[PDB]
Amino acid sequence: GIYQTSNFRVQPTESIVRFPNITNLCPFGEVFNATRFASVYAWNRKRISNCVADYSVLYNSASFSTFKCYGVSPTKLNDLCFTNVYADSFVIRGDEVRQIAPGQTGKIADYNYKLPDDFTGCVIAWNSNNLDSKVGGNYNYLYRLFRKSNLKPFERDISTEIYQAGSTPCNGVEGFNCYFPLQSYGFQPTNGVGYQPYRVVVLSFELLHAPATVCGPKKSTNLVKNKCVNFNFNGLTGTGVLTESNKKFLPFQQFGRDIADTTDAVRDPQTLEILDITPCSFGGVSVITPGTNTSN
Amino acid sequence: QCVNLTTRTQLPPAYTNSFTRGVYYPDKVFRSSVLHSTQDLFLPFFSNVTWFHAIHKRFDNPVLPFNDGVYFASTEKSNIIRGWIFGTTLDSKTQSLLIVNNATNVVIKVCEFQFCNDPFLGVYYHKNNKSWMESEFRVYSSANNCTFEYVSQPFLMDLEGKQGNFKNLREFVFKNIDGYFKIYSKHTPINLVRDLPQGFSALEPLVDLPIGINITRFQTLLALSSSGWTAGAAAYYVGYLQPRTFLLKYNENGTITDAVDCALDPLSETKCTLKSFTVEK
Amino acid sequence: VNQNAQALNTLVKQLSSNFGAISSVLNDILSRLDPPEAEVQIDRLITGRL
Ligand SMILES: *[C@@H]1O[C@H](CO)[C@@H](O)[C@H](O)[C@H]1NC(C)=O
Repeated sequence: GIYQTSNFRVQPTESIVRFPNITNLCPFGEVFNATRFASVYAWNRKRISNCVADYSVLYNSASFSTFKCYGVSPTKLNDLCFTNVYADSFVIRGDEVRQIAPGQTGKIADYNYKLPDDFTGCVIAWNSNNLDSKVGGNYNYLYRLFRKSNLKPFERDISTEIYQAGSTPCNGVEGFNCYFPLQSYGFQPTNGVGYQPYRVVVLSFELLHAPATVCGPKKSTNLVKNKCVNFNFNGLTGTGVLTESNKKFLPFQQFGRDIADTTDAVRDPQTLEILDITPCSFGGVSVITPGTNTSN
Repeated sequence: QCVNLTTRTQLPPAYTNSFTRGVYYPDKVFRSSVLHSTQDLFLPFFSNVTWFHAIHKRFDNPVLPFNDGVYFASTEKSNIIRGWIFGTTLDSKTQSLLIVNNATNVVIKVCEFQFCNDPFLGVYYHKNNKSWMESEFRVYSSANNCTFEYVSQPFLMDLEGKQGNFKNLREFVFKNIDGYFKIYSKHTPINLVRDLPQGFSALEPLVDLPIGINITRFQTLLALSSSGWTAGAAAYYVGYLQPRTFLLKYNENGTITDAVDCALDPLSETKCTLKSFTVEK
Repeated sequence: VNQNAQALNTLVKQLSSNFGAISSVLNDILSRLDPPEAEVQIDRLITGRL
């Protein structure tokens, strides 16, 4: 008879990498080595873009008491490319950092800083007792206590409004159970652990859905056509045969997708030209045999 | 500096029909020869668009809301529409965005502005030198703290032109989502008199900005001693976007050529559920 | 003819669903996570496609 057996597949010959022309490094010093951090209820947000980051040196430092990532692995960040990065900086008490992770509730998670449930980023914190806490106590670090209702992720409110925990309305400035919602921490050095002031930085970079700006340090190789190769275009990984195309990408376009959500055209990030992608060959293998009682 | 100009006629609002206008490219992914169903904020077909006009007389620049987007359109000559304010208080306690396509530059600013009641730019008129020259910039008087800023390359636009019927057709779609301000636009010449053109055309994206402000109101800045002036013949139209699924048709060139508004009436809904532009008995 | 074409078409389109994972592309899960966490995601993909 004729029997079907294993399949076959052409194997890739070599690997390609194409990355942008970014040279300048990122302003991490301006974030981690700043003089002054704002209060939790007025956290500060800086936007990082158009540089070449190096997250390894951040991960290899021992200064950090907590370095936890939620949608990526800290090892891989160095070969991923991003569209924009955000840095949120503030200062909190030593034991509330637990509330900052996504999905939990409590004082801070309900009144000061809420993280979405689909968070993709990294949370960093380390205790900075001596640098800012003083025997008199740098009490300008104050947080909110009571609020109208929970605030949605990445919200912020600055106001002098007075709160009425009581039933009756309260006017003027103060009254019976008419509370000024902001309250200052008790930060001073001889205080024990768990009440020390900790500094927190949150990175909330976005993924693989738009023209990217921040890449890691991976250097580009040349371009090879008409051979099964492994390609890596700005973090888009794959395998196939590259070719010169006839599709007329408009200037704002960067990809071309399939019915099954697979890219089948691309634009080279250095020489802006359009390349087709076609997968290598595959097929079955049938063996035709007379009986083994007749011959081998 | 700014003046309260009042000499002009008073009229009630006028309403018109938006046949098949206000469809744009929702993403930056190439697609060709295919029908794709997409959900987003579009301008519904056969909708009621407000109409304002500056003719000879008529000069109305009222505060208009900005809810979940705006489809602005202008049929115009001589480049009279030039500016846009956007803000939530407009009064010195919150930042406001300014876009100005003035004669020399294209300026974009995000500043702690302070405007007044009648902000506007204005060009004098044909004073025997064969040119209209910018002499009026009475928009704002205070600017405290301003984060973003941008001045594009210098240039010179036309400030003259005489014809009874407009040929400049500008469409713009303005969106503000994820703290990002998106501007889509398109230019076209058409032979129209006093209404909105009937036809179909898509809007390629033009700009994104990472601004991050809260906008609830906006106001146009039109091109014009303290009173007495002449209006350029121009009409401009306002409509508002809503969340509504569409079925889009890409041809070989990946060029959007038709759309189906997928809740307009039962026939459109059946076209959606079959994913075709033609249905059989 | 029509019935066969239709069935085959829907089979192909079912490759772009999540089934609850973080992404419908297998190479993004591999190139973003490390093994012990990537397994929990790849497993949902396998169940749905099977
Ligand atoms: C990127 O750098 C290369 C030099 O290695 C240069 O030839 C190319 O033109 C650059 N492309 C862009 C877009 O800057």
